[PDB]
Amino acid sequence: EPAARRRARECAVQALYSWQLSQNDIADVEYQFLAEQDVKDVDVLYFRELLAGVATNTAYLDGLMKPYLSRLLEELGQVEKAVLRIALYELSKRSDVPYKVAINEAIELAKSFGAEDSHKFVNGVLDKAAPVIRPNKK
Amino acid sequence: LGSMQNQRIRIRLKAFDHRLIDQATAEIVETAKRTGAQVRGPIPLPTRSRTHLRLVDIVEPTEKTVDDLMRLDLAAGVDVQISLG
Repeated sequence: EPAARRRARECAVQALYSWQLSQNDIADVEYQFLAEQDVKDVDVLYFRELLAGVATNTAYLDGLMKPYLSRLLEELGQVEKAVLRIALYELSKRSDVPYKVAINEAIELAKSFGAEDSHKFVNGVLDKAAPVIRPNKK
Repeated sequence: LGSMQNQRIRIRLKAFDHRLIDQATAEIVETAKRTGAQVRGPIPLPTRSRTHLRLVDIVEPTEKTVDDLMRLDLAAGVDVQISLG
């Protein structure tokens, strides 16, 4: 896939984090990010689609996630929550994004912005959640 | 204070604990929004070592914003840099 798509995920992790903390209108959050962050190499369409995708679907995306969280208790990190919401969004709503790509990009996004062993927890949730969303695993 | 040409407060946070840094960030954001201000970001930076980085800017601050920020005591193990104007 294009590096611009990966960049869009990276920028969406940051912007969705903005929104999670600020609860500003996601349109404003999109605009502000496009005006203040270097975005020259970014799939700007997909960035928009990831943002609104997640921001208007938080309840649905958290619900797909919850059954695999109910026990390991440290609230859940804001970066991890954004990474997981992106991954689940792609798995539920984006057929143009392949199964292994959604999970692999999530794992790398967690490596970059996440805590110490964030990638391993993100991995744990996803390959429990992903087969339930994509029985074909494609 | 107040009369500074660019009415913008830039904040950079560092910490080893992401629970501490997300909480501190939440509190700064809340302080801005309580006091009639607006927030740009916050955004997380790529982690380097054991260190989490957060950037948050406050625009349109009131005097109450500035006073409340300066009265704000963040958790031990969270480092800050603040620039005004």
